[PDB]
Amino acid sequence: MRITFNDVKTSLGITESYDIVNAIRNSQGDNFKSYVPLATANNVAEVGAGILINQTVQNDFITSLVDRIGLVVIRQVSLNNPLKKFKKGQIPLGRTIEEIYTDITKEKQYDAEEAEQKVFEREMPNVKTLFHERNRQGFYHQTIQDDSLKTAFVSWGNFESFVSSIINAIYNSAEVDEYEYMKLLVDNYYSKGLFTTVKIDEPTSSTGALTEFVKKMRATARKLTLPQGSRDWNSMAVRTRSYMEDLHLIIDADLEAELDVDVLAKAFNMNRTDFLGNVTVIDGFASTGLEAVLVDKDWFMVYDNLHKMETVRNPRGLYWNYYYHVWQTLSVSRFANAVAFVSGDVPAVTQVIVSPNIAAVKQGGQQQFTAYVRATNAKDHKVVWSVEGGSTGTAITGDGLLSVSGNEDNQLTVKATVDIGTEDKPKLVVGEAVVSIRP
Amino acid sequence: MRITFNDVKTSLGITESYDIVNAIRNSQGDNFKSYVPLATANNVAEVGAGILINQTVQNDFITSLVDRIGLVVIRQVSLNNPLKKFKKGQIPLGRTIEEI
Amino acid sequence: TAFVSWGNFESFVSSIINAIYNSAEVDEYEYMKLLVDNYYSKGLFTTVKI
Amino acid sequence: MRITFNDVKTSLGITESYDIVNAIRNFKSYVPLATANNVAEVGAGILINQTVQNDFITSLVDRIGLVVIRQVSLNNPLKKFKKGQIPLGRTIEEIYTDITKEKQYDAEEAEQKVFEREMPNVKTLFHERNRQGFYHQTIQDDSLKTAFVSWGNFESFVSSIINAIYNSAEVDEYEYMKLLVDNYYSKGLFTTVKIDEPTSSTGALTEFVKKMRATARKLTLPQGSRDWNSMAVRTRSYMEDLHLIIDADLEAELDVDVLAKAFNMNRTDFLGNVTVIDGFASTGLEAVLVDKDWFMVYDNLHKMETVRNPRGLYWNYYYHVWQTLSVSRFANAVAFVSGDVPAVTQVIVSPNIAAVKQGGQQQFTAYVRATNAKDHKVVWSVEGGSTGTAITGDGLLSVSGNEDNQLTVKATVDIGTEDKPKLVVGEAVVSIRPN
Amino acid sequence: YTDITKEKQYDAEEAEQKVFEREMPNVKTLFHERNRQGFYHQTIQDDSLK
Repeated sequence: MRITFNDVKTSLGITESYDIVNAIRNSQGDNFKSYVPLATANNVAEVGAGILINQTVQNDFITSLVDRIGLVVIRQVSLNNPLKKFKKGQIPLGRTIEEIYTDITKEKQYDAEEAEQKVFEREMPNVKTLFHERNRQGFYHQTIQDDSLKTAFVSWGNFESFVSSIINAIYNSAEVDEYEYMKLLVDNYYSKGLFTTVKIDEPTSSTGALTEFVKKMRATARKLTLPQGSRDWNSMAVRTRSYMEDLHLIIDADLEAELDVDVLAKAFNMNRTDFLGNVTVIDGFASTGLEAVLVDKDWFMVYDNLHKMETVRNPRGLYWNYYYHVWQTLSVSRFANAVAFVSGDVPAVTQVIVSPNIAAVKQGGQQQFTAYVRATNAKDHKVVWSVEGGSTGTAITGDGLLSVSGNEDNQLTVKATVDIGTEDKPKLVVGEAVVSIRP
Repeated sequence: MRITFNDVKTSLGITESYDIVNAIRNSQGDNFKSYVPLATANNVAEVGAGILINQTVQNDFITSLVDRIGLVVIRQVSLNNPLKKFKKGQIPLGRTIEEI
Repeated sequence: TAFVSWGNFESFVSSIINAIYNSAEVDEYEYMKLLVDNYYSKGLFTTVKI
Repeated sequence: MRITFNDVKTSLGITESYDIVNAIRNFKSYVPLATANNVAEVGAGILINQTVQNDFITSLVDRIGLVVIRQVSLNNPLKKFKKGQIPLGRTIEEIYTDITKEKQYDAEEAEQKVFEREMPNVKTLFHERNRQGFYHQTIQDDSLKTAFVSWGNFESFVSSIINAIYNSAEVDEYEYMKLLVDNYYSKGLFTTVKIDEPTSSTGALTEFVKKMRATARKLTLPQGSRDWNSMAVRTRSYMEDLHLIIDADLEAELDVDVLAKAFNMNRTDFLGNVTVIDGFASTGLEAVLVDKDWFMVYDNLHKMETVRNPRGLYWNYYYHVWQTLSVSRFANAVAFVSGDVPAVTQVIVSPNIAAVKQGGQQQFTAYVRATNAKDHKVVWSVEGGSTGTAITGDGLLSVSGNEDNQLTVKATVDIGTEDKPKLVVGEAVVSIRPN
Repeated sequence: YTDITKEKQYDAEEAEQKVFEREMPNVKTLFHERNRQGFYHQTIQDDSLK
């Protein structure tokens, strides 16, 4: 803090377009003739945008005196994140979160004669497990020199207001960072190819395309909220069900404005041609083809583990250091429905899911695996099964039944692949599942 | 009898589209510029989707179950059928119904 | 021994029971749909062309 | 060394959990006072905010660590050499009265002198050695948040934060004792006995045991020996007060018995009088046999002080221990070396410091610590510098008048040859006063 | 497990430069485990209960 700034013009970062002063002066029947009768239109023109640096100016009457500052104003701002309503509870102690899902079973036929030797036969349930771990640890650092900051203020109220604004800046930064972190999750999920993809033409090309997108969204929501459920909209391929009141559609402002200008302001019975679930508007996604994302309330699995503030004082320098530490867990659940609604170029098959992903079997035994292909078209894609564990005597039938030999003891990997490319241009989509064996 | 899972990566249930980490890395004023101020984004993107299984201290009978469980959530769903209004009552005794 | 609380164990057992009941519901829905499909397959419906 | 909750529970007048910290302390209206099975509530109350967290952790570590470590470091096996705080006005000076015979009863001789004094108390100065250091350790916030899950986690945390410091300190005590013994031997105030590599063969072992037994029985003579100790003082000591510091390999080679039979103890009371170290690392020293009161230690202070890093989310607690170690000059101490030590170890002048007038005389006697059975001659010199002040061959020095410089009586014994790059010199200081 | 080390000499001149320093890692390791589970079982007759 040293006041040495001499000969600074009030034109630092300004690149004028047409020099309003000359435009007004050389006006003969132009649009600027309105400003001709103004007595002082040059000082206003040259000062009305504000000046970044001020200099001491003497008084008009007595040049010994200096003009002084009459008013000082301090601006305040408060920023929030509209996704905060998606946050889950709090986990003070712990690092990981465990998620368990149980699936439906199969029906057998009643046979009393065969029931007299299979009373104690057992049939294990179908259970799937998912894990999440804490993945964000950060802090914000600020310093305040209260004693050295007293020469710039005349009123204790203004001094306190400035200090309060400095403190609030940390919270604003934390809110912005939290919003960015939460919005990165959808882009990461789309980049991993775990969304269920619905192909649309374009939300902006034509009103017909926009209304086709609306129709597709309504059909998808109706299919999602069915009492019997469906294993077609979750990455784990489990028979699950969703409720209409828990469905959230995230779109952007351009799409919202185009929709309510084109299809809502010109349609009678507007309730039959609009969105169904809860509607959220953000500032667009980072993905190329993403237009609108339809998710379940339980899709978000974000938790906060630490939120604390610590202050230290320097006696030699007379200043306070403030540290704001934030620790969080950011992840999403694969047991909930999630639709992407892509409008660009989409491959024929997005992923292949093998229903048993981890399984432990004995030295000699058979295990059945099922595969689901997420195709974006109505075409049927065949699935090729293989196992590569490096052991001789184990083999997988084309139906996905793997029989393991007891001669060797090592981990096995099971692959179900499809070919979505053309001849001489093999494009492969592979779904992997690992098998352990007990000796 | 001992069972364990090793030499397994958390990408078997992943079909990479555009490698969001690399996209963030090679960004020049694009739509991905909003994530630059984030100090720790790679760690978040690593386990953004969720890990099916990891390599830590784990139990034996059930799959994985890291020792530091911290919090366990179990979710239940109820499935119903929409045609149940068309069902009639019960026949405790007898086999055949005659309609005249 | 898998869980450290009785609530988790009872929730797991209740989840298994709920899975059984959901399987029964799905099966009866599929059977009632199979009734209609079989009736159509036997040609006993009155057909209208669209 | 394997400290668990039992040691702290018996050191403090408590049973299981306690609310001493929050009772002493605002702090009270943050944490519940219940000592019941509830641990989540007290954990939340402690961790509600950083001020309460810091206050609780600081009070806990400081007070509890100081009290527990002070009460558990005084029960170590080497506690009989451990005294309390240093006494006020110790004057760092040793005074001892030499034993002598009894004067025969005689009225005729007594009537001439009744105000006569008896003897100077051969004062000397303590041999001191100061020690001061710190250990310090760090504790994270993670393994304080994850310590209120159950009441046993809290006690495990306390044991963990005490055990490291206690182990390091008790390990370092032995090293300091070994260094003090090495320094004393290097100064050479020990009286030496020559042995021949007791681990070289089996006959050397029994010869060494016999030498130890003979030396101990000579030390514990009821009448007095005067042959031992850093100066001829003619003291005696009990057999139950002798302590043996022996090398680890020699101790392993020797058996538990017969070594105890050399004394009057029987194993159970003998293992408390033997200290084992991993090598003396001083020439050919094997085992040192000293009196109980030969070595003492006074604890100047013990302190615990903590600081917190808000940028790193952790604490550092430093434990400072300062104490002084003293060895007496009037106690019995035998070196028991095996090497090529000289025939004569040290020559000691009995009168030591003296104060004489300008026309007086003084008698000095010299004691030579010889490791062999031969005899050696001692020569006397006056040093100083004056006229008429001289010492005869028998140690009688007469001072002539009109003298002011302080003189030093010097006794020299030589065990050399035609070339003599070796002299054993003992010095006495005589101060002259004007009559 | 925490290791045992010799103390640092007391010196304010060197102490004034580092007061927030840690000491050492605590050489953590994982336990060597082996679990067992079995049964013995026996029978009892009604005769040697009567």
